[PDB]
Formats: sequence, structure tokens, C-alpha cells
Amino acid sequence: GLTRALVARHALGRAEAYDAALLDVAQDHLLYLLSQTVQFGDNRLVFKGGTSLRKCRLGNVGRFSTDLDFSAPDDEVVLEVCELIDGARVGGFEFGVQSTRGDGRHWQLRVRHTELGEPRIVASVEFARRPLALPSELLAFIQLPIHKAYGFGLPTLPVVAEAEACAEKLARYRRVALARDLYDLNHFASRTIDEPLVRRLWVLKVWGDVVDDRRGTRPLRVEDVLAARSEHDFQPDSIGVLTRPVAMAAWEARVRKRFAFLTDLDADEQRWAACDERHRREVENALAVLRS
Repeated sequence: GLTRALVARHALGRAEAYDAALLDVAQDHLLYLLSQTVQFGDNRLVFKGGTSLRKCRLGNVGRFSTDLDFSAPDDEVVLEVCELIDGARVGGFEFGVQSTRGDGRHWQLRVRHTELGEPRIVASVEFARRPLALPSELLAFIQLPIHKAYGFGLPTLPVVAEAEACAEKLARYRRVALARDLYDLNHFASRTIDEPLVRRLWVLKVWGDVVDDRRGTRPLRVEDVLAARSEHDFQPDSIGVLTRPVAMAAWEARVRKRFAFLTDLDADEQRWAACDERHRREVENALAVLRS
């Protein structure tokens, strides 16, 4: 099935993107392995982040994405997944994971294909502990030409709800400016957005990020996202490898304009934006109303 010429075409003929394309294919193989062995589902294991956007919503219209992110509240589930990945073979690919930190939830991924070799691109797997707020959406992979060469059919996987994926992207964007996040937000800006829900979830995600994960600063201010940023304010992180063209100024302008609705925080959101522990019960209740 797979050949260097097929992977090069998957990279749109761009030599600099060959390794990202090989990793993209390897990720599909890893996700297939997981789907055959591990139970996915709400409050157990949900595929999320920019790579879920690539695999299950954008396909070829989106960038390559080098991380695999999951929501997995239970440490035992994380370990099951990591033991399965490490040393696994799926056809021509062999996988390995190395822990990057002591919590067992962040890993460097290495992949090697018997014929096509090992892509020299940074790849990772990360497992979030905090439960997702919304039920997952069971999605097929967007069909791409190279998938015809795999020799198996790709699975359907529970994926983070689109409103929650956008809120998570905005929550990180509020703390640190990453070109890959800007790219993804530029896609969300071209799609239907459930504005009150995205804004509500954004505030609740930042509250947990600050109060519980001690990430970022308090209080949350809408200018954290909506102030004009220059291309020099963003971390590039090889965005030019993952997509072409890179249009940092066009993306920044479209994102800043489209997300103006985040300014319309209601009275509760403005209170919670303080990121104060005293509001924990109110925040838990606000998340609870969205579960049902």
C-alpha cells in the first residue's frame, strides 16, 4: 500500500512537509490500534485538540498536527493507553512513547516505518485530567486519498464537541500566543459558532486553568484574547512545515474580528472572570447545567 511517493503526494509535494505527512499517516495507524483495543467514551477517553480537528472535521482543508491529545480523567486509563502504544506495531509502523514529566500524562511520541523511516518531527501525546464539559461527538475520519492504501478502515471515535474545542483553544490563546492555535481559530472563525456557549465554556475553562492548574494569571480580561497581536507575538512552532501559506496577519485579523462576541460577558461570567476559589460551587453548577 504505502510508498514514499504516496506520502510525498499527501504532503502536497512539499519536501519540507514529508515528515509531517508521514507522522499524519502514523497517527491514523495509532488511532486505529487504540480503537481496536481500548474503550473510548464520555468520561473515559475522548479524542480532542487540534489533531482531532484535522482528523475528524477538516482533513485536507486543515494543517498537519503533530500532537495527540485526549481527555482521560482516570490515571489507569492513561496507563492502559500508554502501555498499548509503547512498542506497538501497526503494519509497517512501530511506535514508542517516552515520558516527559512525572505525572504520567505527557509523552514524546516516536514513530518508525520499516521502509519510509522515522520522521524527524516533534510529536507528543497528552492526557488531560479535567473532565470535558459537553458530550463527545462520535465522528468518522474525513476521507483522504492516502487512506485507500492503509489496508484497514479507519474507526469512528468520540471527539470533543466543536464548541468545547473552540473554548479550549481560546483558553490557551488567552495565556500564550501559538501560531498553531491561531491557525485553528482561523478555521473556527469560518464555521458556525454557538457564541453564548463558546463564551460561557471559555470563561469556565480559564477559571479551572487558573484556579486549579495555576496556569496564566488572574483576572481573565477579554483583551487577553482581543488585543491586537503582531506576528512577532506568536510562537511559530514550525507552522510553515504544517501548512502553506502562512498568513499570520490575515489569521490574526480574522480571529480578532470574529471573536468580538467574547466581550459580551454576562454578569455571572464577569464575576467568574476573577478566577477566585470562592466561586467554585457556582462554576461547578454552571458546568453541571451544560452536562444535562
